[PDB]
Amino acid sequence: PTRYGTSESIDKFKIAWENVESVLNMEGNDFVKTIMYAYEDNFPKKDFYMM
Amino acid sequence: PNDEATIKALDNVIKQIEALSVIVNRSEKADDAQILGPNTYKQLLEHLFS
Repeated sequence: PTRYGTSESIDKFKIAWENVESVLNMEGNDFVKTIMYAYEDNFPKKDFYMM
Repeated sequence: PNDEATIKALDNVIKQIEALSVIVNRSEKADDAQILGPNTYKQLLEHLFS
C-alpha cells in the first residue's frame, strides 16, 4: 500500500499484469483464462486486476 | 490455492530483479580534439632590382 497504487501511470501496468497472465497459463486455469480473454472488450484487464 | 504457482511467480520476479540489477553503464568515447601535423610557410614570388 505504500507506493505505486491508484496514482501509478499506465506504463507500469505491463509489469503488474505479467504475473497474473503467467498464473493464468498453468494447467487447471483454462476456463477462467478463456472467459477473460474472450470478453476483454466488456470487462477490461484493469478492472479484473482491481477486483 | 495451488502452491506451485506462487513459487514460480516468486522465482520469475526474483530473476527479473536480478537481471535488472546487473546492467552496467560504461562509455569509452573519444575526444573532439584534432591531432595536428607539421606545416612549412611557402614563399610568394618577388622581384628585386637596384
